[PDB]
Amino acid sequence: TRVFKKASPNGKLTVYLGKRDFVDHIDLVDPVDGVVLVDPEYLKERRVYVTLTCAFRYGLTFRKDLFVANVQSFPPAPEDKKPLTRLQERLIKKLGEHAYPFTFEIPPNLPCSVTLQPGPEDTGKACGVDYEVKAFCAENLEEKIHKRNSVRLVIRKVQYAPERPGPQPTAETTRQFLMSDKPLHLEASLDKEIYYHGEPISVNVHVTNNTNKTVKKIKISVRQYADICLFNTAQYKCPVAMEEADDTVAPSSTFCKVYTLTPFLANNREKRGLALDGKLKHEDTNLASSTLLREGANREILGIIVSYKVKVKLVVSRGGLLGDLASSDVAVELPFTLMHPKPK
Amino acid sequence: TRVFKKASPNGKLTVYLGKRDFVDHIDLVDPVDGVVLVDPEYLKERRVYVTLTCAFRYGLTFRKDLFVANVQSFPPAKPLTRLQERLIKKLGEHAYPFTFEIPPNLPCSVTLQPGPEDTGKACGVDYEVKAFCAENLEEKIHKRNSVRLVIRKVQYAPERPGPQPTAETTRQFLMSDKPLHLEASLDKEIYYHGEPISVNVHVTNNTNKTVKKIKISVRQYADICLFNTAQYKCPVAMEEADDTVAPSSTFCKVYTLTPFLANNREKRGLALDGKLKHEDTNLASSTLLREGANREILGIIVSYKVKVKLVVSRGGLLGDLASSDVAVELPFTLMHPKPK
Amino acid sequence: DIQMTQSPSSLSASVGDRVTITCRASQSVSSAVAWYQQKPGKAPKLLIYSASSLYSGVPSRFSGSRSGTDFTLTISSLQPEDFATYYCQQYKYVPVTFGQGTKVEI
Amino acid sequence: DIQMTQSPSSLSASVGDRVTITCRASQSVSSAVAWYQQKPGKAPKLLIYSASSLYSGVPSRFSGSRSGTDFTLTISSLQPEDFATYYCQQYKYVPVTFGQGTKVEI
Amino acid sequence: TFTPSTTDTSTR
Amino acid sequence: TFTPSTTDTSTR
Amino acid sequence: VQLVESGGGLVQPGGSLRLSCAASGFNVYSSSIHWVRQAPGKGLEWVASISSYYGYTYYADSVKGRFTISADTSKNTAYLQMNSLRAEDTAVYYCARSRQFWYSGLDYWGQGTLVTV
Amino acid sequence: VQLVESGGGLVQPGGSLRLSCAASGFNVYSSSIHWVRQAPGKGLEWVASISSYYGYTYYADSVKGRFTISADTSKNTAYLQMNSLRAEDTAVYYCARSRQFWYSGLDYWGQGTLVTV
Repeated sequence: TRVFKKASPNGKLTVYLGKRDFVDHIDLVDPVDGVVLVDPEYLKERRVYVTLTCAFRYGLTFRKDLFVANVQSFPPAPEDKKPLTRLQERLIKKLGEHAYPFTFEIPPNLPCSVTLQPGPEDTGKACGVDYEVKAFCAENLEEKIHKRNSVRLVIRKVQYAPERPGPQPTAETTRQFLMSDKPLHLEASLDKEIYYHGEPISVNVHVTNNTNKTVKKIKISVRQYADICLFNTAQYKCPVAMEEADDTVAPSSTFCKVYTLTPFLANNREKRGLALDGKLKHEDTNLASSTLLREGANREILGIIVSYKVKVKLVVSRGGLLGDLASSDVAVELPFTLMHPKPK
Repeated sequence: TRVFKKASPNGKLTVYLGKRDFVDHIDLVDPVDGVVLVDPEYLKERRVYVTLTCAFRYGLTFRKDLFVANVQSFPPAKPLTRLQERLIKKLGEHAYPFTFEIPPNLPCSVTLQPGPEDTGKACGVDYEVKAFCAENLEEKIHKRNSVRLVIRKVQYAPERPGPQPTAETTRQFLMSDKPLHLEASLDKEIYYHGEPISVNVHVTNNTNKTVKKIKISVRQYADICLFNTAQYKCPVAMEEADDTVAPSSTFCKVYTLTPFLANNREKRGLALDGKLKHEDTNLASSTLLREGANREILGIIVSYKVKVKLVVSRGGLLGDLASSDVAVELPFTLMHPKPK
Repeated sequence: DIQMTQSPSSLSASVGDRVTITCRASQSVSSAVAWYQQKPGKAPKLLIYSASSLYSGVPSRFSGSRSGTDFTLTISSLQPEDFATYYCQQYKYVPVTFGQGTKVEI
Repeated sequence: DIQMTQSPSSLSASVGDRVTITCRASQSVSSAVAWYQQKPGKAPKLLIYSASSLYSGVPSRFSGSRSGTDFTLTISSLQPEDFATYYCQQYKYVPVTFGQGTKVEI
Repeated sequence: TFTPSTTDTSTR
Repeated sequence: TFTPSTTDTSTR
Repeated sequence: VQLVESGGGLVQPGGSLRLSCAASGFNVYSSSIHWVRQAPGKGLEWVASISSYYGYTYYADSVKGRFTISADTSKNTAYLQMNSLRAEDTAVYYCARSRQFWYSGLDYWGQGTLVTV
Repeated sequence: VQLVESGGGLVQPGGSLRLSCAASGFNVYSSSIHWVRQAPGKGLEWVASISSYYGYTYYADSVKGRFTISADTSKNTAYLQMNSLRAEDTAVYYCARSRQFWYSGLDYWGQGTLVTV
């Protein structure tokens, strides 16, 4: 019932977009359709092209294009002949004869709009993956884009939480010590596998200390994993929530408790490189949503891949002779999904 | 139609086992059943106990028990297996049964290959069925009165073949607008010991850079957890190919690799299948776990992957801040077919 | 701030009569406009958000529409429980500004 | 080494007759005993392995048995295609030792 | 003289 | 006088 | 899922009060807590908003400096400290809740407490 | 799955001969390759065996030192180098296969090549 409208600085080019966020469903992405209002009297001999570009921007300025799609809207190119959506038909009926459609198909295995949080000493552009729909007036495609003729609209590729809840994330580990005949067991679980932004995360921890050693501390932390792959492969770790509990588990004793954690941006604003959801211009966006990949693909994708895990770490006292030689850090990680519910 | 028989050094205790390899089916393990032959005239009010022990040895010598099960066979306090009934009929009134149940999530018999420096006992996980006669369990076990039989917990290849293992990666470079794509795959997911592994590699070089070598290796991952977490890497097969992919060119080749023990005998810590006494056992089979459990097991966990690594030419304005090694890994299963 | 001009200040209608309440924004607040009803002595109750989205629970006789900077609250059938004071909110910009209310009587 | 004393050196039987060929191991070779059929001028053909398990494709009339260190190959029915020299191999210890063969004729 | 920013319009 | 090693026997 | 506010009473001009809003049924980080006052016989007027997810607090120009909105995220409760009160600050102060992702009106309101100056 | 031989011929006592076994249809590391001679009018006699998986070669006491068994794992072919041959070594030499995991008899045989000496 309403579409976005942006005009050229000279007013001779107008781009009509029905959305700014296009949902990726893993198997396919929402088509980027629209209508471009042209002025052939002004547009003497030139042509109107519309471009969809996915780019990995600054962060000195290492800007690379991950996916470029280009369509000629005026004059109507027979190559770009696709059936019109209802939105494009309504828009053309509203505008007139000088309204021409464009349609893009975003291929799968492409990054979602993810912004990396700049550091305190950073003063450049926004690092991350961005999408942009650009319409311009040019005689050919080898001519530079002009600021007066072009309209740039930032769009976002988003993913929402899966409708069906996943299996409960449970994990456990066991350690055997030298002087202890029985082992130390740690069990951790989350109340659900898909969480929403701002929703608390409940961590159910079961510790069965059958050893001679005491668990001094239990550290519960939610960490964000950003897989950034442009020139190299690099995974970055960022604890978005923590809970250093002073709970002690006595030897030959068990301990069960439920810890509640909530990741939010207010206390993570000083962490450089922290992944955030895509921004339109500079608005405040939450922590990055988990990216939904194919079930089994073993595929490494250019861009930023965001995942979250809860690490339950046990601190074990060091002593009882035997020359240490023990981990003393009995950690367990539980992967969960941090996303947005599908809008109703 | 045949059973194993071992006797005590004095001959007054004999334990009968129907088999020495017990198959783990992830969900459940083959029950260790048997019959022990006693003679109450010798025993004179003693009791005959049978013990099943899973131990992590070092042969240092950090020997720890991961699972101990003890059963009093004589005097009697499970339903009889047909084999146990037949053995009782064969032997007589002085034959008494024992039965063990191995809980799941226990290690399989895995031996780590000793280094040339040391010539001690085997290091790894092994099971033992020990039958002894003593008045109480607190009394030490005597050599003349006890019989120890080494048994093995084994796993066989899954009957249904799994999905074809595929992996693909892509790299972008500063001075190239188009990326370098690498695709690798294996012809099947489950391989048998001694059988070759075919790696189908597809390289699409659209960059200004050329790859100099394609190094493809089969690597064994042993997850050993007794006191710490430790994953050990061991390349059991390698193939350094001089195949070069030119800039703005594509390349497709199939590589064949076969992991075997003849050329891996100098690699200390290489996991081997469980041994009975000292015989040659092939490379360790892949251990089958629950689909999703995220569970760590006290013992040795063996897995295999094929790593296909491209060696991209160095240089350029950007310099050393780029990928010189574009690698993918292909997890496959190396196991034994189910007998018969 | 943004002036959220509402009209009429008050209106009278019968049971089943169609009631239209119009709110005008000084600037372009997009569709970020909400509507509330507040019976005397009780808390305000959300009716429509995004200038057209009917809230979960409120009866279907309430409907919201926009035209540029002109937002309209329409009541198709006036039930006997629909006589209250109706406020228009814009939440596009801080500070949030409300309407002056439209008392609806019999 | 281990000697596989095979008896008889040769026997004669009619069509449908039951033929029993006996193998004796000097030591205990467990069940690791195989049986082969070698017609004159051709390669030997595996018949039994593990002293009792029929090799795939071999007719069911061939059966193997063990009694301690005594192994027996039994042919329930003697079809005309079963007239050959039958060999007894133990593969429990290196070196592998064969029997002396048992020629079967009309 | 500033750059025309994004706005909306009814599809009718 | 050596340790009785493992052998087999017919289950009949 | 309901809101309870308490702490309003008769206070001389220049005095101070602390209005508490016992939020229950939703999390402080998935919701935004707002205070909207209403003078007797007048219309609704927004005075203060807090977003615990972003750690941002907003005030009206009339109450800027004098008023302070807080949140006790431990017990899911928000506070409004109305320091340096004035006679024109008399109203019925409502505590309202809005979605953090994303604002779709003040869907839940409290019963309202009267602050008389 | 087929085994084919080549290399048997007439040699003088003290001579040397090389016998090849072109194995096809199976892998040298999942199989063990064996050589079994047979003197004319006599029974089978194992002489040599190779296990490429373990890299181990076994010979009979009559051929130790004189004979050598090899494998070309790339070509799936095994070789028997019959050096310092004697008159008693005349026989029909058979190349046989056994499973590597595990030995269950010589299931596959070659046609046999006569070595006369």
